[PDB]
Amino acid sequence: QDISIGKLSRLKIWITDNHLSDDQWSNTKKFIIIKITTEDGIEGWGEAFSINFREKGIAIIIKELFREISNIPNLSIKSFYNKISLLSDGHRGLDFSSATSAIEIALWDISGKLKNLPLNSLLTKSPKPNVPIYATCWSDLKKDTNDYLRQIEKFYGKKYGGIKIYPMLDSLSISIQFVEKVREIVGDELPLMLDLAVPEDLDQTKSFLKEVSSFNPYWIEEPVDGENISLLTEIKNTFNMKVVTGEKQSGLVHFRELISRNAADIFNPDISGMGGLIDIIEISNEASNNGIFISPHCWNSMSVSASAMLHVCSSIPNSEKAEIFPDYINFSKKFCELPFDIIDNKAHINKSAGLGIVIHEDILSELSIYSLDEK
Amino acid sequence: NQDISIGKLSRLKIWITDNHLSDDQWSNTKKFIIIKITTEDGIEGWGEAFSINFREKGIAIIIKELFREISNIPNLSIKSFYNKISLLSDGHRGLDFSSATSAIEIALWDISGKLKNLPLNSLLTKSPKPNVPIYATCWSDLKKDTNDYLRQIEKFYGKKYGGIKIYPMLDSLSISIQFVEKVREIVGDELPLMLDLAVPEDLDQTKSFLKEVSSFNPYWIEEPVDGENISLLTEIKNTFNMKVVTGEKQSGLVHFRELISRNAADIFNPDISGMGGLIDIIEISNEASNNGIFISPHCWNSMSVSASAMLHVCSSIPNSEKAEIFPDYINFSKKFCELPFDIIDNKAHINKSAGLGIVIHEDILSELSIYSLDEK
Ligand SMILES: [Mg+2]
Ligand SMILES: [Mg+2]
Ligand SMILES: [Mg+2]
Repeated sequence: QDISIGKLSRLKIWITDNHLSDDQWSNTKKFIIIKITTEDGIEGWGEAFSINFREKGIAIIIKELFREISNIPNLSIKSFYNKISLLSDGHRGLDFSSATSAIEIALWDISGKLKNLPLNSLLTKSPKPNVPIYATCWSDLKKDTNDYLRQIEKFYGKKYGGIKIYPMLDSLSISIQFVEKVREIVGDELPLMLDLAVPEDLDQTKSFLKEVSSFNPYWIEEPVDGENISLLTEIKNTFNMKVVTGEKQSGLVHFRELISRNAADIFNPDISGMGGLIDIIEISNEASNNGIFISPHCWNSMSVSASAMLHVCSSIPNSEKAEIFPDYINFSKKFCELPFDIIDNKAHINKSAGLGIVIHEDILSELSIYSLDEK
Repeated sequence: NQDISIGKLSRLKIWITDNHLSDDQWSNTKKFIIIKITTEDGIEGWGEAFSINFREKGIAIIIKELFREISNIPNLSIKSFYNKISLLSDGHRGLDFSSATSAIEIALWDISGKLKNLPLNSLLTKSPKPNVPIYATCWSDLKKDTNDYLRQIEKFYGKKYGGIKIYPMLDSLSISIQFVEKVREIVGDELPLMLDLAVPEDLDQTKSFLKEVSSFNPYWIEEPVDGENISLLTEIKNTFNMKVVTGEKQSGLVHFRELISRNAADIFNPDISGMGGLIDIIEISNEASNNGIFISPHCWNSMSVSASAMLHVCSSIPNSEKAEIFPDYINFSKKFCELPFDIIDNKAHINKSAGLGIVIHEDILSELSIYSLDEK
């Protein structure tokens, strides 16, 4: 992190268009992927957590930050981090944190290349070679319950380390019947994660959690808004179930308040959304000292973001299962020779330098709706 | 009144002002982000986003994208706008986005005021206060000694504002205290003197300062700790017998509801152009009121569109505290805006024009701008 990178010379940004999967399950979100090249010709890849209607705004922020840091002759990951601290002056938000994550991730990739080390080897002496994963089952398109059940059975056959579903439906009985039907497929052994996605009615959430405990969910994600610290503590303390929060927030101070208030058991900040890897690792360590696990959120491409997450999870003692969107794999494969492979419940990651990213830029450009290249 | 039908939107203009020297060369003005939306029926509304260094163009691009999405909604209103924002954001917030939606919502309020031929405060409550108590913030980004601040504080004193806010955390505890002491000597014992600690890195310095400063009777203590560290805010509020202010760097209803739940502050100061919009500022003002908490909107923005929205909001709530002005931004803002209020001693007097009462000379605003966007 104190590795001298030198001066930055070039920035390219792609924003991919939405793409319908071959099986028609879902459309990909627009991804924001960046490549930074140093004066010495070293390339690093980054990815920003993309947010609907804000992708171009995030990309513009990245370009403005790049301009500001690009003539710093002794840039390092740490000095970038410190410059951002100064510039930001305590004004925080997800869009800004996504922009800084993309740049910082690229600097980590470059630093790996400079040391001839995979990112996980930069982070710890003895990283884990295989990373437990789980699969998220979600679509942007309207589905009926049987549509989901069919997709879930497909996931079950792949032998992922777990499956995450979104069970908050039109009514309590329908929601719990969905959970029961999923259990009919996966059995009682498989980690089954439940993403409640911040239900608007707290009483509906309380009834659901009262009714679902018999199905032994592996975790309960976002039962209330992440800034509702008091209700997270209450929920966590009322039900015996592991509470996950963090995907929609960023910055150390928020997560330190979650720790102080015993508000969650697992944090899931987005790998490309927290602000960068320095803060992901720092909160991972603090969490580990307080019995909290880290399961980075990764609603991003299965290329750059996914590699960053796998490296981080392989480097920390308190990782939980890492998030995969199987329906995003084939699209990511179009332009990226992926630096990992999935065998049953684990991803085996690159031992090559940095993030191990090999992207066919011509294809990435073909798939993009917006771009930037800037010396 | 949030149901007032606005219709389809036809045009967006955005200006981002360059930095300029403020009045009497006291500071550089920050870059401002001011927007004008024109509806299909030809009604013009003005908004302003809370601008953030290196993010100004990013914020403008977000406003532009939001505008495109909402411009074809035939039966658009403040309410349907608010609901649409809630749907598309899906709990992803942050200051930049909240600044973008503030600017658009504020413009829709201006439009709504114009459609009813009523000033905004009259849309907000039946019987608004015509006058709004204010206080002046003394802050500069230019290099000065304590002496330069003192002469500026004499100037402000002369102006008979409702209060003066200073930033007293200097090189050391005793230099910080000396500064507060000298200020109190200039302004006398009666004047509200507010202290903005600006989130000191070292909690021990903060505690030592607050222990020594209490004898100077500060009116309030602003941001003694990070606004997201609710645990520490409560600890500070519980330790000292001084009013605690927080909120300027946060947005969204949920965080402020948590602060209320936790009795974590005495006054909230979300920025008028940063909270997300007026609906949310008013909603939190009402909840705060029920809990004995006052609202003093933060306004580090132009003294044109943002200041007018702030004054209209403050005039319409029963639990307003003194409203923030940057005196050095007043004549700068006067370059392009015939301001819709007059500061008379300790109170800003709102005019009776429809909506926010904005009269802006766009060619002057353009001349002062580093960036601009014009969208159909
Ligand atoms: Mg989730
Ligand atoms: Mg604990
Ligand atoms: Mg302040």
